[PDB]
Amino acid sequence: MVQAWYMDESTADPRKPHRAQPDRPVSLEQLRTLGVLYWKLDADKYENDPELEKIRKMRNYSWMDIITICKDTLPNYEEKIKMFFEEHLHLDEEIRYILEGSGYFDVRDKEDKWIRISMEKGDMITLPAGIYHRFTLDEKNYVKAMRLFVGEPVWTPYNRPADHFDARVQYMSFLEGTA
Ligand code: NI
Repeated sequence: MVQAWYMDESTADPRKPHRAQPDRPVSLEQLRTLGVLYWKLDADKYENDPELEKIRKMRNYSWMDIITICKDTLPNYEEKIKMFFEEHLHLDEEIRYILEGSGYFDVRDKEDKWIRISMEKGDMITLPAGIYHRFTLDEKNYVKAMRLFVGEPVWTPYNRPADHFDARVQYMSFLEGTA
């Protein structure tokens, strides 16, 4: 079962778990109220998995590639890592399917409090266009992920504040409608 939680008040060491004390876990159901959706898959089968295919056809994820984040192999690693963890939004979905390793996606809740989502091998997530979010490796310092997109990808982050965008306005309108 995928783990999410509200974060403590420490700003040091972003790769540590930062669990609030006492524990305040967050369910998949609460995540859905933020428009964040999740699927569990057999990541060993990612090259040929009818269950992944079902998701891609349903959601129109017509594009994909594979990315590996580790110090030793990713081009421009240090700057990419910094950019990932700056709070930002996109004008499209951010869909990531974890094939090896792990990481944290943090998202803002309806009161703009951080929720940390621990993503591991087999976990697939979509963060809706307009949601403020960030990503960091955890202390294992390694992740291999499939990136998916609705059509040809545009990866551009808009670092908060990015409130003027239509995608942000529509997302805010979506949040009024959920529990
Ligand atoms: Ni992003």
